[PDB]
Amino acid sequence: KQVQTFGKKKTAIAVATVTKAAQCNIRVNGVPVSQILPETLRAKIMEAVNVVGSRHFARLRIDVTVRGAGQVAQAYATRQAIAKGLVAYYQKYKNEVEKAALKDKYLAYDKYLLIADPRRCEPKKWGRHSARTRFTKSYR
Amino acid sequence: EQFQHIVRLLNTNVEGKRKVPFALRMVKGVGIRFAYMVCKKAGIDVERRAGTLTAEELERISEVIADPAKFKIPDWFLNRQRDPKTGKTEHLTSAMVDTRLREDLERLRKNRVHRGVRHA
Amino acid sequence: RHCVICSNQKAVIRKYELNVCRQCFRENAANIGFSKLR
Amino acid sequence: IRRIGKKKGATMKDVHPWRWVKLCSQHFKQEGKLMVPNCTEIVKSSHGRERAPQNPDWYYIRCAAILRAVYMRPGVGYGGLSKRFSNKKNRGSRPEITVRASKGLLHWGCKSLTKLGLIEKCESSGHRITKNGRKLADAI
Amino acid sequence: MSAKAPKLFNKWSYENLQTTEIALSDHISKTATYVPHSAGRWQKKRFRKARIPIVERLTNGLMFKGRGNGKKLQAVRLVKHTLEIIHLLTDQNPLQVVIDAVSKGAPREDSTRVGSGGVVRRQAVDVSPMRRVNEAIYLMCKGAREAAFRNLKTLPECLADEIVNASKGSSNSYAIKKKDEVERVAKANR
Amino acid sequence: QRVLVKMTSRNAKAVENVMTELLLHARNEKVVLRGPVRLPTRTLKVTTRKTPCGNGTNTWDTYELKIYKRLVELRAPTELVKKITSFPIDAGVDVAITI
Amino acid sequence: ALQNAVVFDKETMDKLLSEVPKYKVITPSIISDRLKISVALAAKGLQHLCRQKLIKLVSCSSKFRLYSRV
RNA sequence: GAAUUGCCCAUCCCUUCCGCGGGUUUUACCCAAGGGGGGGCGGUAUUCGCUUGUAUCCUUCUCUGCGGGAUUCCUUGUUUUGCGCAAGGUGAGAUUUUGGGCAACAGCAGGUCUGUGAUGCUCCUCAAUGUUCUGGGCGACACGCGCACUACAAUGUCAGUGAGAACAAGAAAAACGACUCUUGUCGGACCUACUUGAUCAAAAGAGUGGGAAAACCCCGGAAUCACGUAGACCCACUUGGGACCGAGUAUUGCAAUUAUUGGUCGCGCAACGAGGAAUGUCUCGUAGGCGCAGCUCAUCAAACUGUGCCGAUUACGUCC
Repeated sequence: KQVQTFGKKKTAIAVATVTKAAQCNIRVNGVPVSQILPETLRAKIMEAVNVVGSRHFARLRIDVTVRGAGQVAQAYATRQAIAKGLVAYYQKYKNEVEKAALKDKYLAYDKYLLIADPRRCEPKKWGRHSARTRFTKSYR
Repeated sequence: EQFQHIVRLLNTNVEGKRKVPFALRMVKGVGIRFAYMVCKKAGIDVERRAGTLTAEELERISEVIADPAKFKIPDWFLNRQRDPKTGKTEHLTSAMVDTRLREDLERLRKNRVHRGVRHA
Repeated sequence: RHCVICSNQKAVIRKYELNVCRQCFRENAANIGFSKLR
Repeated sequence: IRRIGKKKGATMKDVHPWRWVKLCSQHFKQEGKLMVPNCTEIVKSSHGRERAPQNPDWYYIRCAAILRAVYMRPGVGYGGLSKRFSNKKNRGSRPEITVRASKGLLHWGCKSLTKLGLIEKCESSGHRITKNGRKLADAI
Repeated sequence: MSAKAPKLFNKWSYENLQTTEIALSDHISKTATYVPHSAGRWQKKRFRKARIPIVERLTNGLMFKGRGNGKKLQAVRLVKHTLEIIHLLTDQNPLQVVIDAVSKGAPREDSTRVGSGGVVRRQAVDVSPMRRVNEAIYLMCKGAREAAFRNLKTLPECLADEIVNASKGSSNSYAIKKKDEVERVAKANR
Repeated sequence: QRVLVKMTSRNAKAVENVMTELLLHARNEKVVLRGPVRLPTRTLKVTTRKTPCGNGTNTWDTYELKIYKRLVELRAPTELVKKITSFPIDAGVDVAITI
Repeated sequence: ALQNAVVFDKETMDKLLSEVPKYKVITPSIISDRLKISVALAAKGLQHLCRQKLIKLVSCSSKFRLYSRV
């Protein structure tokens, strides 16, 4: 039993491959979760899984391939694709009731879940550097 | 009794520090020369320079400084190389600085063109 | 370098993407298929 | 592949083969140690371990990334130009090790310039990292 | 289970906490997240900045003055240490000490220029709730940078010191002296 | 091997008349037609100072081209390819290839 | 006590042992805020005493660690 | 199939449901045994972005063209009916959807005659000043003089010298009538790969290999960042910063006269410690911080243009 979802935030896309387990501790890339070098980002990725059952619903084997932005945005993207995968699994193989329980509690707890946070970038324009602070003034 | 103590090495008092190479730079050298430190017979760091002729064996260091060509150690670290009136000179320190400079202080500063007059 | 649609060699030569149209400015000398929309 | 990032590759895959390799000699120690290892130093090459934080790691990179060498492998090299001429700092590398590190793999745990395992010795000998530290590890 | 309903920083508990003031209770909110690290949109509307705890707000306004400064993740590294320090010093949950310090370092009355005639005139002007919060935060964490600027040997510890002395009302703290001196003009002139 | 047809053009609505319409002739009629979705479209961006002198506000422009590369694939026509590439004549910079 | 000190001395180490358990919070900083030796090897000075249980380590980490009275 | 099958300091042991007997006077708490149920470490085992091997299948992740998607509903508020307003909601997204680009009329004695084969007249028209693959020089000079713009710092909120880890996006590129090839003609001035460049440096030499680019070796990587590996320095104008200054060498070129400069290694103990008055500009993925490419082109980017990364505080008001 499988589903495959994606995270998207900034220019990082994550790809969450779900393959049926009823145990497996969740991991990322080539480095699992206890060996993720930035402790802070590790903690972010934890709150995804930890909340809404620590290993009570989080029992699927979920590994990811995340590329396309710096370390921080990849960790964000990770959380998203994980929780997406759980939800979609509990949609197909299991009733809407269980999904509604899980989902509602995700939505509540400040990520939102649903949002890609799709605020990207600015263009550089004119005759001007970034958004305005110009060169610096001539007298007026 | 010691263990941060002044040191005469050009007959010039220079105070110790709790690191050997970093303090040694005041004697007319720099860190990148003092990768010779390993071969100067106290490669250890986090050591006083009041340790002269005790745990540093100062006389050893003072040979390396003067000629490192007696030792096997790479002579890519030499301060002067193939001077215009002599061969290589192994180091720049003390009065031996002034000697080379003076010869080319008259010649170099003659130069006329954009960058020439700036150097003059 | 040098230019082939003037002989001035000054008032700046474009050699980007193998074309000159800045010894005769491209705003005046268009129909190279370029457009500005953004 | 297998090596690096399965034991925490940053600091708990390094010290253990380091001890073992210095205790019984294996890798190159060729003169050139004193020379600049990383761009625009004002100091010596390092305080201690001039070319003994290097060798197994320089195998590891090429192992797991498959035949990154001499120009790609300095990809996971370093250089910031951390002192500079008062212009914007730029990346670099020093070629010195490239020669020596492509020599290396023909002995000890790798085979050739096409095949980068044998029994993958480093992995197997690193299975005792997790068990017990040799540094008084925090996490063990 | 055991991280579903339970909420920690990683050992610091939000059950203990109580809002110290009753003037403030909609601009001081409790944390549930395990790091104060931000990733959301934090402003879009006049009050949307008071939906979130003092912790997050503080850690973001902790330092500026970039040159290659590591911003948020770096700040969080100092947060951790400073919480442990405050804990063993007050012998009490560090979080609840922060709750107190933000309230008790804040100026609660002000006086402003608003007169005319070629001259200024001052009147007693009450500080609004969100302003008490914000102003307190900024002053405390301004103190920090100045303390380590060429001085002390301490890196996180100055933060812990300030937060302690602020909660005690002691005039060691950079925040406390401001509340004091401002109110000596704003309750001595109306 | 398998013959492919890449059509490179400045403009859309030249290439469109090639791919959609005139591949119908080769669709199962003489050879089999495997449609993918066309290759990424490059921009050639150039930046030109508006002012012909040093007094303005130092203004610039952004000029852009589209490069449409329309790829559709076939399964080994030989001698039939003559028909395929004689079909478009409808615009300049319509160029076609045979492997 | 005294302001400047590289030094390794009898006094240095003997003072150390008494002062370290006195405080409720021990960091490398505060021992050199007594100024007895520099912050530098004040670090090492605490480590190999904590190893022998004159102190309690708090953080699972070193450097920006802190300690307490054992 | 390589490889692992982690028992050398922890993942054969648990969870759920249930029944009985103990340690408890009671409560809290806890111990033992068995039944049912679920797999966990091996019935879920990894990852290789080439083992490019050997089998099978697909379009979630990609890509481009052409279409969907709200100023509607609701609060029954505000709205005298209207024009509309505010909050909340559905929702990817709340109003000029969002960011840019174009833009009326009247003009200025604005700038440009060194952009033009766009030009009035009248100057230069042959010891021509025009013009020159002509040579060399200037535009760049230095009483330490003022101003405009830029960049580096005075460090503990990369923090300074060391190491290792994970990880980014537009865009650039190629073709000489020069050789060879034939009845009508192919490869050399672009990059990057790989290996020698260490039985002994950097700079730098050369051979093999592919590309007209979604092919270029994974099309994309090393800075900001992460790190306690128990690194080093440690409250100093230093081990923080560079600017002057001398010696050597290689690279580029029609020609170098620090042109070279990604390099060695001196001087640093030369400045400067957040810097008077004054003054600049931005309300959100912005400011600030950081790096890369394009641009110009014998050669050099503190500049300019574009893409990406880390990413706030305050305000969301008034008109002084």
